Amino acid sequence: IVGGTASVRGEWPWQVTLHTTSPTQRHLCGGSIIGNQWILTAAHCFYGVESPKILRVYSGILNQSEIKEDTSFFGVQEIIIHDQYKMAESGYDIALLKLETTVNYTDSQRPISLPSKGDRNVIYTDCWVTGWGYRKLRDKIQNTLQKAKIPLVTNEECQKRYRGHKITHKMICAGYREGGKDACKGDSGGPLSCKHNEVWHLVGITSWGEGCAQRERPGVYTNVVEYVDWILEKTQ
Ligand SMILES: Cc1nc(N)ccc1-c1cnn([C@H](CC2CC2)c2ccc(-c3c(-n4cnnn4)ccc(Cl)c3F)c[n+]2[O-])c1
Repeated sequence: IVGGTASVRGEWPWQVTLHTTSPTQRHLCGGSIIGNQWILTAAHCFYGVESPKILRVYSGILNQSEIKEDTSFFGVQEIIIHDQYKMAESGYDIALLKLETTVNYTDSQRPISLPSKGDRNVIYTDCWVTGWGYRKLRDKIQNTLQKAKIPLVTNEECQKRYRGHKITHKMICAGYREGGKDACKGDSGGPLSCKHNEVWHLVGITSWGEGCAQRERPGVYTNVVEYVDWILEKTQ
């Protein structure tokens, strides 16, 4: 996260850190708890992943330094990538992880609601991007989960900034015209979380952008509302 600040314990209890353990253990991507057995993340995260055997899902984590060899994690029983996914910038950047067993929810590990039926024309004005990613294009993974408030941009404005890509209704853009706050490397797969009527909804999945926090180049997110039917079919 560029231009962000540190979170405190319990603040974003649906945020997970997905680790790979091949060839060594490291944070790979963010994700969001959406059910006792289900995480929603980005398909691009699995580009170099040979199988679900090497993944570990950690929940309830504020600082990466909390994870040690005896820290409990959930195994992944299945990775479900959207069948039309090709590359992040052309869309369909969405995946479900089915866990081996059910998370009992606690104060530190809680679900976020999907965008609700009836809310298709809500204007979200309180949206946040969170993650352990870089603070600038060449940087490092941060220890403490970071947060930044970012405004949504219309698809019309977003397309004018990205005339070499197809910005469709299945994407949502967010960013300031002057730049300065945005996702960056290591935040993909995590949530763009928007609060409406004091309930959090998973509006976007962090996906791609030109640079990080550059002027007139908003971040691009998978528009989760457009995938609700796909999610319900896969989870049932
Ligand atoms: C370096 C590293 N170290 C780790 N230990 C773990 C993971 C990584 C690493 C390197 N790239 N990525 C991902 C893709 C990859 C998982 C498949 C990525 C690509 C793009 C963006 C992005 C940008 N960016 C444009 N230019 N940079 N960022 C701007 C706006 C938005 Cl909205 C964005 F989503 C964010 N991420 O995370 C992760």
